[PDB]
Amino acid sequence: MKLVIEGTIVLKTGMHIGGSSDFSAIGAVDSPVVRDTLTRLPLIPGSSLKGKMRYLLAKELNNGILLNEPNNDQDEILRLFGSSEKDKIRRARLKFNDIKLSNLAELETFNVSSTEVKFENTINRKTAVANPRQIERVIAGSKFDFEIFYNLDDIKEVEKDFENIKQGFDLLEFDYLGGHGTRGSGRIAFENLSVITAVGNFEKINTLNEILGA
Amino acid sequence: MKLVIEGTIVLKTGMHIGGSSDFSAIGAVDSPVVRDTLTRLPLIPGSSLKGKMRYLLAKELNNGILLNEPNNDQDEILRLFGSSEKDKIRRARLKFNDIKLSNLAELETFNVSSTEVKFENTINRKTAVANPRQIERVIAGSKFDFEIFYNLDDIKEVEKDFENIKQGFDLLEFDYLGGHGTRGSGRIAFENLSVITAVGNFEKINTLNEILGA
Amino acid sequence: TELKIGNEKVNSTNFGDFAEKAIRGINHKPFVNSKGGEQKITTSKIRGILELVNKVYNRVINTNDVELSENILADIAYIKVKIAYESGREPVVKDFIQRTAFTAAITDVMNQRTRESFLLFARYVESLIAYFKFYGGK
Amino acid sequence: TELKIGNEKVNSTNFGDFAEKAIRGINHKPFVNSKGGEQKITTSKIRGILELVNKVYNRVINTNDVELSENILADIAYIKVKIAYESGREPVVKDFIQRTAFTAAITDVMNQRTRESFLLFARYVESLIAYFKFYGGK
Amino acid sequence: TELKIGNEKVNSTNFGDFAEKAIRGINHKPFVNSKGGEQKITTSKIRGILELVNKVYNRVINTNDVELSENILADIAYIKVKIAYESGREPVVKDFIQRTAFTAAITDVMNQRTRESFLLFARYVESLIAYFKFYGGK
RNA sequence: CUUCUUCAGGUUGGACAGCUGGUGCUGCC
RNA sequence: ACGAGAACGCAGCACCAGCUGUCCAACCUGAAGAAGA
Repeated sequence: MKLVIEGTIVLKTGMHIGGSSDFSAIGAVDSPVVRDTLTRLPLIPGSSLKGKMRYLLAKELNNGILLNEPNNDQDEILRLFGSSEKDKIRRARLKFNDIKLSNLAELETFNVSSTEVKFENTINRKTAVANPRQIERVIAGSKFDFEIFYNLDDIKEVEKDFENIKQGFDLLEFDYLGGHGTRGSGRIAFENLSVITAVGNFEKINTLNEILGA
Repeated sequence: MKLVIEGTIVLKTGMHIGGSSDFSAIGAVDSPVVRDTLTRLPLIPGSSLKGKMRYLLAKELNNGILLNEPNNDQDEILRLFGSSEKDKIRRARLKFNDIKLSNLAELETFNVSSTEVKFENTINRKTAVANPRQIERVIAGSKFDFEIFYNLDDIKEVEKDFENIKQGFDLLEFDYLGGHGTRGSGRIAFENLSVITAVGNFEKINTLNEILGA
Repeated sequence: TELKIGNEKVNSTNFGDFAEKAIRGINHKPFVNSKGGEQKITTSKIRGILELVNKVYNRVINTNDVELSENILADIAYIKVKIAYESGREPVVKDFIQRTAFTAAITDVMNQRTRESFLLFARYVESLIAYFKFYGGK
Repeated sequence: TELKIGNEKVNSTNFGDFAEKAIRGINHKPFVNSKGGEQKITTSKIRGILELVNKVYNRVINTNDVELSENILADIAYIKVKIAYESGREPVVKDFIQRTAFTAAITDVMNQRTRESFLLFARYVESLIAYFKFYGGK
Repeated sequence: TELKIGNEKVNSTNFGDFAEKAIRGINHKPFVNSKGGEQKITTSKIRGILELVNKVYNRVINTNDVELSENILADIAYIKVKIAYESGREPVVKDFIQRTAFTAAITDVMNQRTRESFLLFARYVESLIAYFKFYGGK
């Protein structure tokens, strides 16, 4: 059995995820955001979402401290995100996906594009001279509908898996996703968190929703 | 932990922070303010607040002598604001967020806009030529409700961190936040300062409030 | 997006060219006065007009509305009052306003009552003034 | 993809060389002031022109659309208006525009209306700024 | 092959030796600034050169045409424009661009207009960065 | 019935830059 | 009336597992509506 965790990621502040492939002009942008190559639609890579969620959850579950290596995290994190250790390989019960922004029509109703330009600078404390940059940033109010695949392997510890999934989601809500988060950017929110059966039906699927929506 | 430092900043005189990317017109406005793209509301970038707080706190915690590189400051500044110092890279405990305008309702009832345009001068005692400019300034009487997240790395380093945060906020009071601040603009005041825990409860959190709410 | 000043004004590929040709037509045949032509209407008359249009424009830009509010319509009415008075002051302002169809544009944006037409008209007037400074001076 | 700088068509590969030619020609034989003096265009003014081009380029580039819409063409016509205003204000800026075909390039983009045409125009202006920084210095 | 440099000729077999020679010439007798020198280029300034070259290498590494397409040629010309621009910003970069004749190689690539020529040029630049590594650091 | 409608500088700067693990085994003459 | 004739180097097998494009940085500096209306 396999389950699909749907939901939406709503940007609270501007969100920047780096990665640059071509044509950064000399007066326009210095750090573009990652975009879907075909449709040019900005996206949240599943790698970055998975990594931030794993970091926050592993730090929270262990002791509040996290200095180890990913293949030596706690057993919940190891069983939910995977482990490549030689003799102890845990197959990941989560398959994150790349997350394109869904409410572009809603944004176009407000006569705005999905990305803004943010003008920053650093001020040399010696001479008080400013060095300007130009960060492309996905505007607040953008919504990213996602889908995370959960491989239902153990029928009994699925509840603890989903409690930790919700805990990691809530840790992201009080943190940033991608880019210069401590300097204002990156704030996000989660909504419409619902798990559904990929094929067939699961006995505790009404329980797994109420431990996701609450 | 995930302490959440809430509050409100109010401008005493009109504050200017730039970063617009729109066509300035022939006689309309030569320098507008930074605003949210979707809601068109005036914005205080959490990067601007973080940078000005780091400058002001760092200089006052360096006997009024701030000359070093940002990564070459005292330990407490780095442990609150972060640094990429080569071996002991410090994660920023403070997670500032882009602060959006909040009190549009009372301003609307006041029949005023969130911004005004000021004509001052560029006059000369010499051959009498003046170069008029147009500064857009966020109306004095604007409230920006903020939420600054905090990381409790160690319980020993919570009361020192929060008293330093409060004194950094109160150092901004006798200063401005950005823009043409040397010329009568940018005066800010902080009100409703407090802190709450994101998840669960924290021991001696009232000690934080008694040194942050007063 | 579409303006009417007598020559199928459009937002795209139309406002700058038509403002330029209006300015050229003004400069091609200088205004006739008593008793010498070429009055050379300075920027002082052209500004002030620009200042009123641009203060209304300043209040309009920070407003995401398809239609202009009644306050903006009264501002445009006061614009028309100022233009009428300034034209009545001396005939060269009358010639400038009539040839460039400033009053016709004001009436058309008053009929359309949308922010798109007002921004088009402000863009048009700025085009008039920019091309006046380009092909004139002072 | 085939701009019309002056009397010589500009393709998508000679923009850098032709911009270098334009900058060197201006640097070697510069503008002469009215009051018997020599001066160039400041870095601030050309940087402002590039910013103007960067305002529209930052929104054009994040697209796959073959032809620019009416809003982009309206912004391009406005940038042409501001070019005319800058030319009319400071004669050194007018000289800089005329020695290049920056007005002729913007008119060619306005007439072509395609996204690739404006992309080449942005490339050409970026190369003009690049060779100003390289040759003129700072 | 046939990649002109200005004083010599690097064929497909002789890019690494020339790159190491140029890096040794850079490592020997460091740059002289206003204050008598003497710091050397940073790893994150030859970075920019390396990603600039890779932004076309990734698009040319996987193809079979002998001659480069008009889109690749435009991006190579843009690399030339960019390397001209950034050299004017910092002098410690300009000596790197001159002592290691990037511009001549780029111009020859733009003159050959062949896939193998640009592959050789990219190999030369990559070897140059690789040899800056293991001699300096930081 | 006057008099400029913005001018002059910084346009990103450093830090990391791919690491670890498997790595042809089984069946036939 | 060929040291011959006949005879698939073939069958099974995921280039895969783990990994935040991150960290630090204020769109900042300098700039009277006077003046004989």
